[PDB]
Amino acid sequence: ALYEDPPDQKTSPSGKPATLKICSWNVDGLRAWIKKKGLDWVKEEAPDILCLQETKCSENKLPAELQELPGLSHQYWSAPDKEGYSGVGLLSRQAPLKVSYGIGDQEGRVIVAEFDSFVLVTAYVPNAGRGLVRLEYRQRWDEAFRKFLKGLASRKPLVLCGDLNVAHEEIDLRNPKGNKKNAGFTPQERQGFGELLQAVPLADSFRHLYPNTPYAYTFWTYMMNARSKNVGWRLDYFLLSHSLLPALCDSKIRSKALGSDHCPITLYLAL
DNA sequence: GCTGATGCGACGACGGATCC
DNA sequence: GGATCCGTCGAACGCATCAGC
Repeated sequence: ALYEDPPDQKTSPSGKPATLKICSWNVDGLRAWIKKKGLDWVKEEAPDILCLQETKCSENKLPAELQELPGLSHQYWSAPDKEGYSGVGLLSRQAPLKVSYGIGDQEGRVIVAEFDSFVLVTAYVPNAGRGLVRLEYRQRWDEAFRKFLKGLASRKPLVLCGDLNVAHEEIDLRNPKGNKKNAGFTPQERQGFGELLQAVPLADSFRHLYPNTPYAYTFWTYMMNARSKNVGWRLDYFLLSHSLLPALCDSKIRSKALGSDHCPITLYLAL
């Protein structure tokens, strides 16, 4: 069945107005994404902060359009050995207080940015691989990432966004039965997600607001016209510290924005 | 400099078995 | 014998390198 994201809820359940708009997007090739008008969609969304994953592009090769974003002028980029794979980016209206890269362990998968009242982490979580060939590495990465997140020295609440490369529960993908042995829906990856929520701790912004809504995905394989059929997976998330839930206005899935095999997601917080 | 081949990374459609 | 379950296989993309000119 197709899906239509509900209207933007820009007021917290208590009645306060959203003051921060964050957008996260696995662009699957930043230069390709830019040629497919991805940046015109970003300008329409007008977020305060924009996080990109799988840019596959070192900094010296960022297209000039990225220098013409006056509302997103503080930009931090991180790329891996394997040029052309992985790579993440964080663009912000306001300068962060602090920026770092990695999870303490140059893989180009994580950017950490401390703002006035919260710490933002954007992540491109390693894929378990076709045939699960890198599933054990993923499991080790999950555990190191949890530890890193828990151990963040700031007593500030946490927002974690990006492509976490797992559909947490059967409601998070179209074909759960035939994918329980595929990357992104193994019992090992699902358990790692549950442990991330438990240990840090974190809530899944979208599922907390829409706990029973099926067919909401953020990824569709390019092949077999899966997107047109909405055969997809929910792989991209905003996860929030418990204390941030009263500030949570909405968590969106921008199903119609093209340019990649993932669609943008967007968080509204009242801070 | 530019093109196209090739390599590499990132599952839904389908065919067959089992079950009541 | 429709529903389900299971394992097998080809395929849309982006980016790097390489060969050729």
